[PDB]
Amino acid sequence: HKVLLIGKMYDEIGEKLLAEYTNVEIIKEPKQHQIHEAIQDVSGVFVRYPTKLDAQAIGLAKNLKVISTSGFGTDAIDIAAATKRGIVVVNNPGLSTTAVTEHTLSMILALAKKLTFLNQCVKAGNYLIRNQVQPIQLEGKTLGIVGLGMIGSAVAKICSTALQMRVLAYDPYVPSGKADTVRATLVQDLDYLLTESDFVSLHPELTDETCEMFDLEAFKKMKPSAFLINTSRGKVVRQPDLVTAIREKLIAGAAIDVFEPEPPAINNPLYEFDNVIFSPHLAGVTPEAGMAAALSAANQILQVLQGEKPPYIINPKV
Amino acid sequence: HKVLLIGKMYDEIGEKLLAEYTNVEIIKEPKQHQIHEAIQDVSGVFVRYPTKLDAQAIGLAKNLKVISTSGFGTDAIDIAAATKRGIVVVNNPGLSTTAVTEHTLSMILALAKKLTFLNQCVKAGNYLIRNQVQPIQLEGKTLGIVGLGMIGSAVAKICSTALQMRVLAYDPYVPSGKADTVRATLVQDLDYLLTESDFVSLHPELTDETCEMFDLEAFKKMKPSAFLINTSRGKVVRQPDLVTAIREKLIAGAAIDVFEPEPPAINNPLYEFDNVIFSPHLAGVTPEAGMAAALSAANQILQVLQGEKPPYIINPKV
Ligand SMILES: NC(=O)c1ccc[n+]([C@@H]2O[C@H](COP(=O)([O-])OP(=O)(O)OC[C@H]3O[C@@H](n4cnc5c(N)ncnc54)[C@H](O)[C@@H]3O)[C@@H](O)[C@H]2O)c1
Ligand SMILES: NC(=O)c1ccc[n+]([C@@H]2O[C@H](COP(=O)([O-])OP(=O)(O)OC[C@H]3O[C@@H](n4cnc5c(N)ncnc54)[C@H](O)[C@@H]3O)[C@@H](O)[C@H]2O)c1
Repeated sequence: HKVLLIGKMYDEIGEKLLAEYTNVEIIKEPKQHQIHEAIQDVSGVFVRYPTKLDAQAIGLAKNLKVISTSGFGTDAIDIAAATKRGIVVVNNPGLSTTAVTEHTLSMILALAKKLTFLNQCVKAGNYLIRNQVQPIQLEGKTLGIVGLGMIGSAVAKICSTALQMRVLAYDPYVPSGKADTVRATLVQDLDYLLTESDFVSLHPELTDETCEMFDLEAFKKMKPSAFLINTSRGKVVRQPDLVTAIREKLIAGAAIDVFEPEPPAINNPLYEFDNVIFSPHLAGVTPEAGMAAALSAANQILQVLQGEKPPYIINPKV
Repeated sequence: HKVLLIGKMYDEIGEKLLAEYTNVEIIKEPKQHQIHEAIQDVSGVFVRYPTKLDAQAIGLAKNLKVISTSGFGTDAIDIAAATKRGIVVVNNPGLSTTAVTEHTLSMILALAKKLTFLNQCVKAGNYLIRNQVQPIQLEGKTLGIVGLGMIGSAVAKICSTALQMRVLAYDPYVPSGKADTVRATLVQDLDYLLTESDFVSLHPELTDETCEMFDLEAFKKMKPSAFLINTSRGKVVRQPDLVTAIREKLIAGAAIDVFEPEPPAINNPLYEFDNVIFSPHLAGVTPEAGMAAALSAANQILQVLQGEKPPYIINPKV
């Protein structure tokens, strides 16, 4: 039994847990030829987001029986080619709730306190910028949350109680008591959340309903002084509409951690604007969260290699 | 009765409150000659931090009876020259507690989530930096707070309960129950706080005891992975020792909002380091906080012009 690690895990504990039971090779940022040679006899595959497992590589893997992503996203795996051969594709979701909550708070406060802008002014000797701009006090301001899931609830709870913000939440599949629990108000009309909020943070599941649900019409309804925070999925925002919204000052700025596509091109049009700050899809990649997903990825590989049904099968039809 | 506004107030409501009762002139970023001409017959003076009121300008003001700073700092007023002439110098402290608390949280999270560093990597097309660095999960980490005053307590309360951090506090003039109230542990040995903390935030009163109390010896005791946050006063940190500490990687980085001296020179040696982020003394200058200090400054000017003792006299001997 051999296992191939396409990319390091977010923590080396999952790799030692696999080395104790199988023969493991690790390849960091490989070319396609390195994948083709190292996957022939391999029995389990781990894929580090967002590198891609294609139908050719899956076709060359003769003994392959289980594939594990590093986290929730499977948009880089050819699941169809893997189902045809009956290969188990496994996920690792929901191990980074606390990491993304902290990251959303960091970016909300960064936009409000004008962190990156004020930093360059002082480094460039423009201390006198404190006569033209001012930071935003969060207390009393309205935070609008799309998606009152695990992460959206946690962000709502902190901003309402610790930051004394007014929290509105939009989620068609949630009882209003869930909003009441975290001291938020559930709002059905998304226009109301858009027109009321000084800060809009996205935490919904990526579905056909939420795919590109934040487009130019939504940005137009938002306050020109409002900010957008996106730590969910890149496909929730129609990227060109976010460019127009920023360029035409339809919103005051944004902070995004997820992209479409991933990885983003080096010439992304959003990089130009200073009121838009980025992080390379790391809101859920803290050491504590990376250690959980790495262990979870190691278990599910071993469980399939031993004929046990792992908890997060993407294609249960095999 | 005329009043001179050396610099705009942090909000124009205090200026209208003075315009209703006196003749007001406002000068923005003046030369010394503009001050000399506009202060001769003036009866009240407002000074916007950190511009300086010198003994010459005070000497030329014949009808001057009250001086008000914009906030707490009076290190830019020649209080001695004003006391000689019996002029009331007035302060405006403690109106920005919530503003600085939010600002400290923003900077703590910014250092932990590596905000500014990860932002330039993505803008420079280095999305793959997520393979070399990782953000820090605050949960379980130790926050060390120097000065359990109004702001230090508020920061401690949020980081302990909302962020699930371990909070240690150093303050010789505070009962341990005050730390227990905000779910922190009061620590007498400052070495213990230095050696234990992953994040050190400064909120003490600037005294002879706290003047330059954070020097090279203190940085050496700190963890090389720890971060420094300074929203108190610039004189609490011995600036050259912070340069050596950063350059020699004695600490992982810093986030400072206050300087010594203020304003800082355009060629400050700290501007060079990327793990050091700045804001131009704005932690207490939110609109809500700026509106309070502006009203407070307007009242104390009018109260002296009407023979009423204002609450924040710097030189009560007049
Ligand atoms: N940036 C990262 O590294 C990272 C890490 C983990 C998760 N995420 C993403 O964060 C997002 C939120 O995470 P989660 O664990 O809390 O998801 P979740 O499953 O706990 O809940 C998401 C919520 O979305 C809601 N929702 C569904 N459709 C909606 C719609 N049309 N409008 C409004 N709300 C809708 C659902 O009711 C659900 O409550 C997910 O998209 C997840 O992929 C990102
Ligand atoms: N950046 C800004 O714009 C801004 C705005 C307001 C206040 N501040 C500064 O923030 C700092 C804290 O504000 P505050 O209102 O909470 O002050 P505070 O008066 O409420 O309390 C400060 C604490 O310092 C403690 N202290 C005194 N000596 C100490 C020592 N040797 N060691 C440890 N602790 C000691 C005191 O016991 C007191 O509890 C002050 O220096 C203030 O000037 C900055």
